[PDB]
Amino acid sequence: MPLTAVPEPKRRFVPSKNEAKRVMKIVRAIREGRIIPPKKLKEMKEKEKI
Amino acid sequence: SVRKRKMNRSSVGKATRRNKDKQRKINIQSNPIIAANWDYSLTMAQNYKKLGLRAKLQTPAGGKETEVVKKLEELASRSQSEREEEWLEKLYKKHGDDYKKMFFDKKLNIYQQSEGDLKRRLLRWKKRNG
Amino acid sequence: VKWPEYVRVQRQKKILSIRLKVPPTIAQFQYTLDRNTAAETFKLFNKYRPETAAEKKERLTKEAAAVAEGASPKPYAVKYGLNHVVALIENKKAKLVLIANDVDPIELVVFLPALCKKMGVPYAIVKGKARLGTLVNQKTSAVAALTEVRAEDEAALAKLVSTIDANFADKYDEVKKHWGGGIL
Amino acid sequence: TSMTPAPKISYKKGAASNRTKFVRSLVREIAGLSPYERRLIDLIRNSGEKRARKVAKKRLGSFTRAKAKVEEMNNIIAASRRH
Amino acid sequence: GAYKYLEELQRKKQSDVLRFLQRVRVWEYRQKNVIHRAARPTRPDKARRLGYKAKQGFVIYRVRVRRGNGVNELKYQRSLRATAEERVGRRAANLRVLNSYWVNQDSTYKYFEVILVDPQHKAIRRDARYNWICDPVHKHREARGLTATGKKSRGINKGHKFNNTKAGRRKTWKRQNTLSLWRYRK
RNA sequence: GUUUGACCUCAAAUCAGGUAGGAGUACCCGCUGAACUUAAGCAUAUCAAUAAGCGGAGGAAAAGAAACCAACCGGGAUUGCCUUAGUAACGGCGAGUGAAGCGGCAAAAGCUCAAAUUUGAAAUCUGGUACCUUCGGUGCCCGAGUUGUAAUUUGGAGAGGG
RNA sequence: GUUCUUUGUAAAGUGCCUUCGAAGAGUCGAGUUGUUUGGGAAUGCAGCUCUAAGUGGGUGGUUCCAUCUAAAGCUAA
Repeated sequence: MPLTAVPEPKRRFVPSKNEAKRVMKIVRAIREGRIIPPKKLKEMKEKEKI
Repeated sequence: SVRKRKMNRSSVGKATRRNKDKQRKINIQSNPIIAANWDYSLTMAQNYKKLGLRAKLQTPAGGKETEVVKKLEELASRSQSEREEEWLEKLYKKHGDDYKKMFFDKKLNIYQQSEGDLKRRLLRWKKRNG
Repeated sequence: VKWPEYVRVQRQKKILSIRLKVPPTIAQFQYTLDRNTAAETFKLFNKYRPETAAEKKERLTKEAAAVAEGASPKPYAVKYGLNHVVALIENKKAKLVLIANDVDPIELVVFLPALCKKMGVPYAIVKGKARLGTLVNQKTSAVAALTEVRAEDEAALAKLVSTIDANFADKYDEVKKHWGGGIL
Repeated sequence: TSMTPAPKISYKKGAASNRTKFVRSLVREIAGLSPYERRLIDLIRNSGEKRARKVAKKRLGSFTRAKAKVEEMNNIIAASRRH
Repeated sequence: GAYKYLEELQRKKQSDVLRFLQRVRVWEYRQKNVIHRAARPTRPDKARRLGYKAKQGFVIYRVRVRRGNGVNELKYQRSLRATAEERVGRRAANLRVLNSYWVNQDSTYKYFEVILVDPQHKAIRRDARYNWICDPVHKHREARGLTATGKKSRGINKGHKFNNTKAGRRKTWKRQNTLSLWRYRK
């Protein structure tokens, strides 16, 4: 047996909530318009540096 | 003295502050009901017994409804997000009320949540809707 | 010739590393995994680079740019902190624990090979904390573990365990004995 | 009358703790022995616990120190020789 | 975890592993300067439980002091550890001495590893767990014995045994040696 | 491969940005430390854990949330005042030194780390840099960092689930 | 007071059930010389020798009992 009988948490099986927090922070930043999305970042360089 | 002798002799001028009368009489600030009904001629403890309120909960060393009704008058007197709502829409439309099946579903209940969490959140969804 | 102070110090420390008799919990290091098995351990371990800060940032902005406008399994990576590796080992969540031979205070990782032999965790002392660092987005790592694995790499990992058991643990059963560093 | 008070720290005095017993014994085997303990374990096999406790008491602080220490060394011998 | 293995490892100091570690390092520290900076803690476990966080603004300095003191027993009743802490306080005058620990010892020298916080560093000035050291009431805590070892040497604790030095021996002397006279004489 | 590249340690730079010294010093925290004197002449002792010297702080400092006190029908961080009280104890039991608990009162306030895996994801931070509503915020970049920065946890337990 | 923002399956708290569960070493201590205290109980501290344990350990009280949690840190009046 392992040394301690510590019950495994839900978060070790469930998709991570820290990841969900970061994602739902960038979501806000896109609604506000302070992070330009990765799809439009190509379009900003397809028109520029020619 | 050495420094005071020069400062009382110099043309710089003293930084005179007459803040002695302000030390005794400090205006009451935290409650406008008390701020209107506080006799400044009376003391602290006299203004407490005048209003009715107990000033010291321990019995003091030494020898010792007009407004409290107004206080009693003013003292007797969480939504869900777009994604959470749409998630509960999916669960209800696919299952309905079978919470055992609803929580054993890998596709919609991605966070492996209990039955109690689901029935509480769905009733919040149902109260805000029809 | 005349060398600097620090150059003389590290050369003196090098010859001091050889010429002293050393306790057998140390010199259990330097009796380390050979070139072929080390390259073959990394041919597996390189398939599980922890997602670098740039890669994680771009992907989680891809989640935002897609999911906010218009299912995935838990991904597997190597596990790399000493608090976390000695957590994983003793919980028996470790299938291969890689230990660096060169650590700044040696006293840090001295219990680890013998704790791995205790728990039944198939360990390998590999050469270089820099070389462990490369597979893990860090300068140095001291320890690298492989808990869970994709099924394509599972059979290779199990054989990597058996190769390391035969190559490392069987050739170096004498290393629990024998005080190292008696070089004349 | 009494009111059955709340339990404290050293009432469950030294709660067993399976893990720390393991850790102490894990370091004990790895670290080797201190030069006096190295003499002490030779002294049990040759001269016995009599002189072993005598040296241990002079070396350490009190007699209760020497009890726990010679017994500790007797368990080093009991494990190393048999099992 | 990992530090419990370290903690209980460093409790055995004459044990053959730590004997060898201490043999190499005592010589290696002699070859360097008296007060020099450590790249990182040698004992990260004891550093951390004395409050070393491995982040920007946290410094480890290694220090050396001579041992000892009836001319050869004219005493000097301040510790070796407080002497060490003060010397690193002067060479690194921008920092603030947080704590110090023992690392290696010898016939002539006892060694220490002082831990130092940069109160001017912005990674210390934020984070509300460590920005207490930026308050100017901590300018040279080691010079006034406000560190762990200083509070020991002052004899500051609780009880019967420390009555002569519980609020500080100078303070209690001055207080109890004062003819207090009231307006209406007691 | 006699090559190239990771690290580790140690340097330098009128590098970018910071910071330390000196003054004042009543009080406060330390270090260091006498003598005249007083004791019968006098190595103990006394003046005195004083003065002088040296360092270090602030509006207060220090102390402080028990490895505390007690022996009760138990109190409950520290500090300060009255009391204990010239009491207990020390001392050629000489000159002399000399508290503390309790009780009353002033004022009151509590907390934080390290040690058990975030491991379905270093979630943390500094700097540079472009804007903005600038004791800061946001974007991007170089880094620090797994030899451990974040969140959770401190015995009054606490944590994972239901 | 008036007003603009709040969100994300986000952060807590209460009671019960259920499963677990670490606590500061050249440190305590012992000896020792020196200093220091009202501290005779050896009061504190400093140097040097030696140096621990976890149903631990310390401190008190007539077979035992009581009460603390050291060797990490902050905090007004």
